[PDB]
Amino acid sequence: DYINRWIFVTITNNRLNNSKIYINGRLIDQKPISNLGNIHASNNIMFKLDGCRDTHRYIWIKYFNLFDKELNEKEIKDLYDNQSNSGILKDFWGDY
Amino acid sequence: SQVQLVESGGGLVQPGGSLRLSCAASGFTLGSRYMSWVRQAPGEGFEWVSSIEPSGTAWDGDSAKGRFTTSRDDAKNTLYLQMSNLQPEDTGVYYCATGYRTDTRIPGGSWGQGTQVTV
Amino acid sequence: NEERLEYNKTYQLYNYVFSDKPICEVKQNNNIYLTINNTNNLNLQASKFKLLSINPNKQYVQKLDEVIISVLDNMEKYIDISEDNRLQLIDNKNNAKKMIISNDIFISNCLTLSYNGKYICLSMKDENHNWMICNNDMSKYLYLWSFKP
Amino acid sequence: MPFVNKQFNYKDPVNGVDIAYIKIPNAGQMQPVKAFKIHNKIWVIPERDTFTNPEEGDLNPPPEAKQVPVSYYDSTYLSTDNEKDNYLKGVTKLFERIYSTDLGRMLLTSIVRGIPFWGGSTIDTELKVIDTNCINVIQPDGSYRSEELNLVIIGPSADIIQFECKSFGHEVLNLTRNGYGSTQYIRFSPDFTFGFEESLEVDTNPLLGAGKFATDPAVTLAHQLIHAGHRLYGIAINPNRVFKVNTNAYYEMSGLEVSFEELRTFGGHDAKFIDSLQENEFRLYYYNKFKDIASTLNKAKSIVGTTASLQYMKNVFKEKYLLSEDTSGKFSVDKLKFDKLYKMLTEIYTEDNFVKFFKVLNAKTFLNFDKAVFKINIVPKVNYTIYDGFNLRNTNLAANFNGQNTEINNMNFTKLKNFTGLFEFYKLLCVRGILNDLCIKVNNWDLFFSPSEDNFTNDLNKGEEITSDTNIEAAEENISLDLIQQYYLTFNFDNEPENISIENLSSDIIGQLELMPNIERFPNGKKYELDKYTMFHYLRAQEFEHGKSRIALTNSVNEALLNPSRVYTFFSSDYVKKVNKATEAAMFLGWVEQLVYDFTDETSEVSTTDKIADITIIIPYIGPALNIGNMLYKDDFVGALIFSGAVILLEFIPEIAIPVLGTFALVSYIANKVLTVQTIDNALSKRNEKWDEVYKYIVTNWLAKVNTQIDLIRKKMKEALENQAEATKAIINYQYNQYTEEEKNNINFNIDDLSSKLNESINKAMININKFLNQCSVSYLMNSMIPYGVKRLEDFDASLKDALLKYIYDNRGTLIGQVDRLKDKVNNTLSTDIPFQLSKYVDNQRLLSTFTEYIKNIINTSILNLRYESNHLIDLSRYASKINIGSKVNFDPIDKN
Ligand SMILES: [Ca+2]
Ligand SMILES: [Zn+2]
Repeated sequence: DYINRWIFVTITNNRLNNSKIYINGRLIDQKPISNLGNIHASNNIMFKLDGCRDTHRYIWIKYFNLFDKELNEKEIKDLYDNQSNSGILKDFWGDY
Repeated sequence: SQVQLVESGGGLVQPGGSLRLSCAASGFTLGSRYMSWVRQAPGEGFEWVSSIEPSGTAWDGDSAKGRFTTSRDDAKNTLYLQMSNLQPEDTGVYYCATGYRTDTRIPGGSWGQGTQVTV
Repeated sequence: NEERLEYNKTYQLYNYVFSDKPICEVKQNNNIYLTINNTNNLNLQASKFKLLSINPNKQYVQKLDEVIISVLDNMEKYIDISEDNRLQLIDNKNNAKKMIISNDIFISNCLTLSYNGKYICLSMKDENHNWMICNNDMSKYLYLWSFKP
Repeated sequence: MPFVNKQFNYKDPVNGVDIAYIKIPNAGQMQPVKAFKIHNKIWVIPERDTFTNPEEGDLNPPPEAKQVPVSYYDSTYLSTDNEKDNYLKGVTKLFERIYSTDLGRMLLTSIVRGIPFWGGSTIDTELKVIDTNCINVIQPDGSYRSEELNLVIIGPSADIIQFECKSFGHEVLNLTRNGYGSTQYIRFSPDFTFGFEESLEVDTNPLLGAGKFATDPAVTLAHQLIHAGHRLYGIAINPNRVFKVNTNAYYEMSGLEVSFEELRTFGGHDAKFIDSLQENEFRLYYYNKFKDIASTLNKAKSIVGTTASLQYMKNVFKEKYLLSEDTSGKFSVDKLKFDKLYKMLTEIYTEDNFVKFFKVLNAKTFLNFDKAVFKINIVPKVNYTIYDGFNLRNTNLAANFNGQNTEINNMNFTKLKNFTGLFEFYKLLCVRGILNDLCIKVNNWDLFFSPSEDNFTNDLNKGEEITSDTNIEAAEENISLDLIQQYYLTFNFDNEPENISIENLSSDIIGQLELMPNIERFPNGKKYELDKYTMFHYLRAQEFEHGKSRIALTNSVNEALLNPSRVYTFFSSDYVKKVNKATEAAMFLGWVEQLVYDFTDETSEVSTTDKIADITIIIPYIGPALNIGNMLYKDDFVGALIFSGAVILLEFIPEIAIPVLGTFALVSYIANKVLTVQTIDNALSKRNEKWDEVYKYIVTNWLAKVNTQIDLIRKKMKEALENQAEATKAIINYQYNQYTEEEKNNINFNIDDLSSKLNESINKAMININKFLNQCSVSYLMNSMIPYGVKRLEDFDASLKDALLKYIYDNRGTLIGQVDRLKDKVNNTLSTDIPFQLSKYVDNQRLLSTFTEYIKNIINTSILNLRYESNHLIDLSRYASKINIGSKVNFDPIDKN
């Protein structure tokens, strides 16, 4: 369901509770973060392959979003559905 | 003819008792216009002194309020300015001018030739 | 009526903002434009429209289709965009501009029209007349049209 | 395409045309002031207004405070040529901001062509100008030129933030109410604005900033321009028409002054406070005034005091009043043309609609009172722009109205001191020996708006006569952005009336301002003896004064009201025990984390009920927070709501008085078949209207008497929630300061970060509370009000059925062969009910707009939204972050995202 196919990733962060990773709208794993202190992130976001020793490696990516809340299950599914572009047929890989 | 304005006053007394300035107008009825008094001190800009309405009402600027009283005589067609309690900072040439609150030379305005005052 | 829009079928054209006022044709300088009738019974005739497809086999009109707008007056007249972005009926199908037809997901009986990313709407009052224009700066409501058979 | 085509500077010398010293009409002598003509018929005088009304010429605070909630007094303001230059530029910028909107562009044009009627003639064959509608422009050569004008913007009087339209009168005529119109003088300042509280937008903007927001001054000016517009067209509502309120009860306001004119101007829900019967009365009133102006024009055979032609002049007014002119030149008023015009002036030009155009945060109703005053400067573009106002595109200020958040945008807003004192006007509420009296003062504008029953008049009990002819009033459609677009595209922007040469008036123009009615200062500090703690007590008990001492939360309202160190909480006793405990330094952070969690948990609590129809969710803590209803456990509140319905939320039960409806009487037509059948159809059409009328009426009584109570409860819940956050913060901050320098150094503790977190929790809570309270208000409408209307309506249908059948049978001779088919029409029509649809009478209730808000909510939480648009990969979020694309990035040609 994954290899070389378009996947929908969603990560949500509740500083009082848990860090959660979703795949194709579904919850995969969660980890406790409440023991983490102040987090100060970068003034920029860098999309680039950093540290990859396979020289022929690459990735496809699309529709990147950053949200100021913790997305719930409902919002994540609706997000997943909305962005799937149901008006156009897809090939096995997820392309038009 | 045209618009003519002529001031008359001597302008010499040491600080400081009194003086009565005069402006004789021709070409127009004095009482049908807003008129002003303005002075230019040696090496300096114009300062608004006084103003008189057609209605006879008189408005005076920061300078010489409670000192000068602006007046008119319609038959004689002459604008009068009555100065009192004069000081050295009142020195300059006194023009009778054409507007309300006339601070400046404005195209279309008329002026006198000026009247000297040394106190 | 929320029936499928068909190619080669005669409709009258209406803007969402004046829903009871059909598009009509008016000539200005030896050439002919599209407006609506704001002078009550000025006896401008409702203009007759037909959508055409580059594909003979195509029957129903779909989201993102490329379209040619035609009218029957004396001969058949086809729609072009002027330099002022005002729509006009012309002689030659070759010069006809191919427009993209689409629709709003929440407005069931209405459609939108665009050229080169520039959407089609109604101009400001002029003559008085309100011209069909290709311009992107007007209120969103003015870009909604519907065809009535 | 700018409104003001010159950019003036206050020190520019007088040219006699658009820059001059001018005389406005006045009772006695008036000292000439420097003014600027920014547009045809529109002047600006950058001066504190002591000239308009020589009576009040002193800029100092009055002996007795005005009874408004906010006021500011500075006598030195606008005494400087620099401040004058800035006033001029600010006012100009606001004109340009308004003009740049479709709505504002119409309004400004309407005002310009709104030239005050020439009613000066006591001889009706001649047309003359009215003097007080002019000014005298003093030329450089000392002569003055008389010139007529529509609008003058002047600086404020002693109260800097009180803005109003002023105008001069006539010995007899009322120029603002007779359709003539009069030159309008607006006291305004662009150098100050109001602060206000907003909890409503959290639905679509969950990140909405904390604390006070600033009114966009452009809205404020627009508000006054609307009044000016009415006054110029002579359609203003009489100032003695006022919405009376009930002041006698402990929970009611001591008094409130608001006028139908103001209600009309605000638009939105405020304007729906005025019932149909009265809205009709006005429309007809001014229509006849317009008709009178038509007949005055028709009998005028010559013009006086101008070189312009009677032709040109009559045409000026034909274009102002939208007159129809026949082949002979006779004028009349088309009811269709008039309805359209009066509608634009009173339903299209409204504060509500301008807000929709400006896209700014603004009070949704006058009942959301200004809580503060602020010094601002809008002249620099880095501060405020024509297109964006304070909320500047492509910056943090563009999101969630941050540009208007006084704390986030704090460099643009400086808090001044409200001259209206602490508890200046209040009521005193005292509980009885629950040990002696514990009294608290309640601010007048913290009390309940309870409209007087004599505000809602209806003809519902008046019968009608149905007639072969009798015909149907139209649907009367609601105002919408697309209807406005209809007016817009049909609007004529070409012809502005010329500035004509007019005979010179006298040097001084004699006149006085229209008299305003004297209003009784309402009573102050009325005392009340009560047996039970009130909502005001429960809320007051949640407050504390700052200090070095450690406060503790208590679940006892009594304790909290009795001790300065004790703050009442509606949170659980568990929260109480935890927040109060002395906490070791090593456990401090984990302690805070737990408190933040517990806070968010308790305020986010929502109980779902499957038992009742219109209310799906309930927020149970509202009970102990406001002492809603009574008793103890929040399980009592959930229980009492489920059992008794929404009525338990109300402070007072409103009277909804719906009488026996006036029955129909049908005129018979002997031997005429076609007329007899039309009469039957008309009676049935008017019956459908009777249903719509009764529904409008109830909706109107509900907006005023019920939905306003719920809106207050709502505002108070936010106040409750903010108090709980302040208390918890104060306790945490006290604990931190108890530590040693060394202990502190190992605890990274940022109170601003903690505050930010609690403010987000309060927002989530308000989202729920908002939904709960909306459902509650609506439920009360559906269940407790509408049904009284439906009963009166069904009794009406029954009477009409009997009447109509009697009419058919009595007429069986004329109606022969049709008798059976008509019986069926009548029996089938009148055995149905016409269902009440709330979406029909008010804006916010459509089904789709619920989904709409949900989409907005997710879009407004996106701080980076990275898409490929046009030829570039960009950020579609309101922050508009910059994107740098490497040379080796590849974009799929088929889908470039
Ligand atoms: Ca206390
Ligand atoms: Zn107002």
